[PDB]
Formats: sequence, C-alpha cells, structure tokens
Amino acid sequence: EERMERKRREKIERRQQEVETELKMWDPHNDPNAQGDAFKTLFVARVNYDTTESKLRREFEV
Amino acid sequence: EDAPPIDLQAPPRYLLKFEQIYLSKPTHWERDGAPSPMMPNEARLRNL
Repeated sequence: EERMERKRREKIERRQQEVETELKMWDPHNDPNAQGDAFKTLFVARVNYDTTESKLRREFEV
Repeated sequence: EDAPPIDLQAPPRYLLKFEQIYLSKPTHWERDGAPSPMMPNEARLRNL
C-alpha cells in the first residue's frame, strides 16, 4: 500500500526534477530547425507517415 | 493596374483602387466549403 505510493512519488518527482534541467540546457525559441515568423508558421500533427513532402505541400498550399 | 479607379459619389465618394493580385493553385470547393486541391485527373473525370 505504501511501497507503491513511495515508488509512485519518486517517478513523479524524478521527472519533475529532470524537467528543470532540460529547460535550462535547451531553449525552445533558440532552435535552428525553427525559422520564420512565429505568427506565420503553422503546426500540423497526426499526419500519416506515408505522406510525401509534395503531398503535404499541395494539400496545405490551397 | 491599367484599369481606372472608379470614383463614384452621390457628398461621400469612393475610388476602389486595386494594387496587387495573387493566383493560388487550382482548387475545388465542395458543398461543405472545405478547400481541397483538385488534380487534372479528377477534373477530366468529374467534368470539372
């Protein structure tokens, strides 16, 4: 009853502590991959892995 | 651009001057209105 909660608390805290280290090292805004104005750029997810680059252009160029 | 600005007045007046154009790729709008790209093969088939 408690050993499970003890293990449940560490995995939550361990990640939370690991989160602070990543934010300090990596900068989201300062990303080489990211380019262009942020208000202009768009984000698309749940895209099929077989989607060719041209297929993604011709579908979002409309 | 070579067209003359249409100055109309009753007073208030309006010119309605055009400055630039933009021609996108061939597209098709269904009844729902979802803009989707239309391929030539789709046009020859759907008589579009």
